[PDB]
Amino acid sequence: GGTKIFGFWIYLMSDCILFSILFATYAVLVNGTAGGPTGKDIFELPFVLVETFLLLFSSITYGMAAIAMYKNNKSQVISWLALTWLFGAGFIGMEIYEFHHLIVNGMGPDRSGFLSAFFALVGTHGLHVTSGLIWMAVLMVQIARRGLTSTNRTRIMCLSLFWHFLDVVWICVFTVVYLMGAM
Amino acid sequence: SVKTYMTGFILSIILTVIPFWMVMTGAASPAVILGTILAMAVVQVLVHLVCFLHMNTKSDEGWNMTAFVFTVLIIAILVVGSIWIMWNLNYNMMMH
Amino acid sequence: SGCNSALLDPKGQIGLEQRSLILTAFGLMLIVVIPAILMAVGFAWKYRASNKDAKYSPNWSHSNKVEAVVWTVPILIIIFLAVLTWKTTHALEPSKPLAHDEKPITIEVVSMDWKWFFIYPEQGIATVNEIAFPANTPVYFKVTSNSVMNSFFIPRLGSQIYAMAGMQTRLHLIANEPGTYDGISASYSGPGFSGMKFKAIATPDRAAFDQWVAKAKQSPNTMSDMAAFEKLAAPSEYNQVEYFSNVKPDLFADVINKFMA
Amino acid sequence: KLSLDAVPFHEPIVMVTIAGIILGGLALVGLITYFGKWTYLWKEWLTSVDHKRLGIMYIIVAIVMLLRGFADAIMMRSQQALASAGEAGFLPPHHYDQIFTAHGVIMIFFVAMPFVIGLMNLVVPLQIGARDVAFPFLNNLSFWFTVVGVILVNVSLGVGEFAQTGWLAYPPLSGIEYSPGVGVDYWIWSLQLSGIGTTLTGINFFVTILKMRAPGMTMFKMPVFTWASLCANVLIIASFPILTVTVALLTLDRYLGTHFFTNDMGGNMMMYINLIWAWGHPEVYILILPVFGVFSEIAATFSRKRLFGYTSLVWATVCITVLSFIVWLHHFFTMGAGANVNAFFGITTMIIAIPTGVKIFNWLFTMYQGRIVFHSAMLWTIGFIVTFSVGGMTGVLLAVPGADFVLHNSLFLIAHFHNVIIGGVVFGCFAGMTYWWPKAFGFKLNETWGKRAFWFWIIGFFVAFMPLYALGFMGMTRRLSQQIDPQFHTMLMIAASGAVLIALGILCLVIQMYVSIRDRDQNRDLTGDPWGGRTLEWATSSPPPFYNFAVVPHVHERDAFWEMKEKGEAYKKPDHYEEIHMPKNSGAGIVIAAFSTIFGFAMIWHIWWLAIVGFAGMIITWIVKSFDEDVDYYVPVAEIEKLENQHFDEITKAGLK
Ligand code: HEO
Ligand SMILES: CCCCCCCC/C=C/CCCCCCCC(=O)OC[C@H](COP(=O)(O)OCCN)OC(=O)CCCCCCC/C=C/CCCCCCCC
Ligand SMILES: CCCCCCCC/C=C\CCCCCCCC(=O)O[C@H](COC(=O)CCCCCCC/C=C/CCCCCCCC)COP(=O)(O)OCCN
Ligand code: HEM
Ligand SMILES: [Cu+2]
Repeated sequence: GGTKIFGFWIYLMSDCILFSILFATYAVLVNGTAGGPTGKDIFELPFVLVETFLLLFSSITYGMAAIAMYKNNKSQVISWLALTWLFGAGFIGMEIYEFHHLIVNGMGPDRSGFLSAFFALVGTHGLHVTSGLIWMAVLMVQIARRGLTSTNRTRIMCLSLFWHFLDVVWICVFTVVYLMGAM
Repeated sequence: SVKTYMTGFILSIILTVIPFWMVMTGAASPAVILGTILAMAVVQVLVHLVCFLHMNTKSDEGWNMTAFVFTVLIIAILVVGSIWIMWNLNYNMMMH
Repeated sequence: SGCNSALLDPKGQIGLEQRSLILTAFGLMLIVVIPAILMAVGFAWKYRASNKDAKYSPNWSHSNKVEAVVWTVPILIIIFLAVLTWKTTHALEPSKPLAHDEKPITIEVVSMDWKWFFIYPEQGIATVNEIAFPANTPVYFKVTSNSVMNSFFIPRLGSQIYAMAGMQTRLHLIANEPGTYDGISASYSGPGFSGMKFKAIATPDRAAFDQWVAKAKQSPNTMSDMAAFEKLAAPSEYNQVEYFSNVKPDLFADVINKFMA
Repeated sequence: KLSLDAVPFHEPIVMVTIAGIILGGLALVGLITYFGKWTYLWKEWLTSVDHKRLGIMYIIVAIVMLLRGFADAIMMRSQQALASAGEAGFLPPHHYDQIFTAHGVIMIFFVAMPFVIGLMNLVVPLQIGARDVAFPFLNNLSFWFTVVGVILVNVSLGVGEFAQTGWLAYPPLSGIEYSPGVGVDYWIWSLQLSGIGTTLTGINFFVTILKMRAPGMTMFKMPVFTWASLCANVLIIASFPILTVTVALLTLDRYLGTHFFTNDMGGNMMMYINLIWAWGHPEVYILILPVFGVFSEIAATFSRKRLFGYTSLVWATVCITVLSFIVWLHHFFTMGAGANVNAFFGITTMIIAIPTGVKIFNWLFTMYQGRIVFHSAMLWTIGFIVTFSVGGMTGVLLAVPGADFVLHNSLFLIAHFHNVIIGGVVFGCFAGMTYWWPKAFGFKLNETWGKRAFWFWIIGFFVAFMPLYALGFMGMTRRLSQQIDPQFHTMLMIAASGAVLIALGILCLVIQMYVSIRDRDQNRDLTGDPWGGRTLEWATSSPPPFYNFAVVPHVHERDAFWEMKEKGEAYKKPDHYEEIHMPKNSGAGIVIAAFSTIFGFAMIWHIWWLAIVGFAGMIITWIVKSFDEDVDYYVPVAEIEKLENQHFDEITKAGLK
């Protein structure tokens, strides 16, 4: 039972290593602006801010879902999971919206090394959030079909680790790629 | 655990708003803005670890904080070795 | 370990110091590795399973006496090797100005596609798969690549450096003895990698290097304009030695600026 | 839309003979499966969530890919011997450059990683007194990801090419502009799937060792192979993600046209070498630590003496685990970095040699004052000490930056890493085969052919790579295929002869695998505890039960089984056998891997429609397997009685208790 949570925790440590590699790649390639955007002129910090407490609220509503899972209510866990999925879907939509206003322009990942590394770091965080959204949808389906009986509350406690680790990675992301790029 | 999540909700908001405010509105020399956003990000990361991830010394007989400490050490080694090496590399690759 | 090889008996000061370092490091580890092998065979023969008169003592795990020397002797050999490593790494590094009383000859190296290009900015000469420098005169190499990473390497002169596109690496070499020294790329670069061999004719005196330059200045073809470089940078595996009369005043920089931009 | 695949596979060349031989062998194996056991292979292997069968299949894949890797290496030695002082060889530069790249990739990721993972999979759950790994379905899936990597690196031989960049695919040559072919795509999409499988293996074994231990076995009461596997799994967890990133960062370089490592528009190629070696050396210690545990167990077992330096031999393993992440720059000393970083990483590389030396001396003193029986495994251990000491000594000779500036990519580096890899991992993976063959399969390997294989291997290696040290000292660099030099001909011919001797050694190992199976009945391990045995894996029957333990023994001491043999309480009829839940075999590992093979082959060749339905085939099966609720079955106590009584029937037939 509790081994799965520990196994997912050390997989999250592996993902910490992966994101650290991506962060090092960005921190080295950040100055590789081949006569293109310097990051300061394209990051649009307010658009990040609405994003950053759109994934911050998602961790809090997943927390509510988890503490309801400690209780026996299933409607509350499904409602909080749906709210978390809505917030995560909004976050991913904003990520695509920012990308769709960079790839349509001559600002894509092929434009420069800096843009490639920014696209890789933020797109990998977004692919982790999208994997979390698919996992949350599947877990909601399982909860509806079977309930918080067993190996479904274990999945809740592994997806809580996943989602909160994702929000910590995004804390590092908005601290480093965004923000610091624009002074 | 309602209190700890809400404790990690106002703290998270107040440590994810002041960095954005300091950066967007300036009001501080670059060196204080960077140091303060970095400090607020390390503190917000620790708040999310202790409040949201429910990190604790005992866990399942250690091996969670211990695993996280080892992972942080390896992340720091890898990042500072991929910046220090590449700073020394990129310096020695110039016309100079 | 060939006695008359390139690594052993080098013909360069930065290679002679390199061979001294290799020998002293190899000696430092013999007094440890040789006891290891000698005990691996000695314990096996002495104790065996049929040598019934040996002190067959099982369940003897801990020995503060034995483990102490077992930990300390590698510690001492590695502390001495680390002091030596620090000294010889801050001493034998490339980009070290080689501490000589002669003006270093600047040879701008460009590892093109399965050939080597050399540009003497001061002499104006440009050569393919061939260099020349006076004997006991420092030579300064601005090694860069044009297509893919290579490794400028003259094994007899010692020390190699990496040639990367858009990046200038500094390599100071010197030839204590006159003669022809084989040169190679030590980093695999493609199908023509086995053909990236150049010759380093260490002329006996500055007069023979002026003769070699004058011979190169008699080449009808000249290295003028960057468009010629692209013609020479065309993929070709085994290129014969080719000389160029004069070069563009800053051609090596313009090679790096193709990539650095 | 077949997209980039098209008709040209390898027709104008004589690799179609190799492809036809492979197809004929596959057809023969298919027929042999057809008449005889065909559902058994599906129902007991190939779907297993049992650590013993997954480990055996890992080792079988390792041997089968070792045959191809050594074929590539004998072709390389023949080409280099012919080219030196002679005309061009049978391999043009195009083909030969796929030979060293495929040799290094197959040998590292599909001959050494699977062999070490198979040994760990087979032994660690037994040694720690665990019925199965912590994640029994993440073990079959990881094995099948190793298999999809194997399938991709073998399809590369027939369809397309397998990269002409090197076994790590340095960035500018592996870029889409200088390697527009599908070879680097085969490299990327085999290595990434294999790395995912290996990361899952590392997670599984880390949780198994930390959480599935028998009650009473503390951290410092575990066997030393368990400590070594724990350290190698720490490294797998903390290093293979790097391999997942950089390769993926190369993938976006070749597919999306990004500029992480392109030398054109701001990308930094030197970053790829930094990342690939920050993974690479930790992967080297991932390969060497488990065979350090294997040799610790074999020396303690065949010296009839307690392992000398357990606390020192566990703390040296942990120091190697933690110090292997500060060393990696010693792989690119000649990049042009400053003296400070080069000196620091050289000093770190020399400081990571004290723990290995401490381990070597601990094994030497384990032999000291012991009853050293010269079994084939003990011969492998002695040869490992003798060869690995030389390989490490030459490794620290390349660890001084002042000497790696002149020996970086010579044949001295080839001799270093081949000396350590062979006399380490390969000797450990053959000594584990000999040592744990009774504990997986009930018969014992033929000791006569095992000794012959060891002697052929040791002699051939000492005359196939000792010449390479001289060639490295002579200025020969690594990947020379055409027109090497006249001076290099003598040592390249001696190296070719040594490679032939190693071929004879591999053939003697194959004959040992055949002469033993042929004599599977004219030898046997009735007791379950052959060759003495001090750890808690020999307390079971020789073909250990599917649950592998019916009591989860109390241990409460370091050696465990040696203690209970000494004080009598070794073979005790337990009595009441409680029902124990064992994971149910699931074939969902095969399909998820199979779509991965659909995903990989449709990503190497640009059939995006098949990759979309291949990537979405992995996910939906993962979703479907999530819905599955029957994941474990309780084995009836009647079967536990039948198997345990059968084991004690043989214990009693002999000395018993
Ligand atoms: C798993 C196999 C394995 C192992 C165990 C090692 C172990 C070591 N390796 Fe190697 N290596 C391995 C496999 C490789 N190495 C490589 C590359 C490589 C390079 C690259 C240099 C370059 O790229 O130019 C260096 C410097 C070393 C050094 C070392 C050292 C110092 C050790 C030490 O850990 C050895 C420690 C053991 C010793 C030292 C002997 C026992 C100790 C005794 C007896 C006493 C100790 C005390 C003293 C020595 C004072 N290795 C490469 C890649 C080559 C390439 O493609 O570029 C591979 C595959
Ligand atoms: C056509 C679709 C296109 C989609 C494009 C966007 C990318 C989507 C990627 C989705 C990846 C898969 C998401 C997870 C789906 C499965 C979830 C699941 O099974 O949850 C339960 C599952 C198993 O629970 P048990 O109780 O053990 O189950 C017992 C029975 N088996 O819980 C877990 O612990 C699994 C956790 C899964 C974590 C997944 C993490 C994914 C990380 C992605 C990294 C991406 C890196 C960037 C590169 C991406 C490629 C370019
Ligand atoms: C597109 C780019 C290239 C990559 C393509 C492939 C992408 C990944 C495809 C899926 C891989 C992972 C499959 C995971 C399957 C389920 C794992 C699982 O739940 O295993 C359980 C254990 O449960 C766990 O959750 C395992 C421990 C925690 C593991 C967490 C990580 C799992 C893998 C996530 C994906 C990793 C790779 C992501 C992409 C990386 C970048 C390419 C096994 O124990 P049992 O008791 O047998 O479970 C019941 C079985 N009926
Ligand atoms: C035991 C029989 C083996 C022989 C005869 C052998 C021989 C060779 C030869 C001739 C080369 C090419 C050297 C060069 O031209 O630079 C080579 C390269 C290599 N071998 Fe082996 N090898 C063997 C086993 C192994 C094993 C067991 C491994 C590791 C598991 C391995 C890993 C490598 C690697 C990584 C390379 C370099 C690949 C590259 O440069 O891209 N080999 N080997
Ligand atoms: Cu290394």
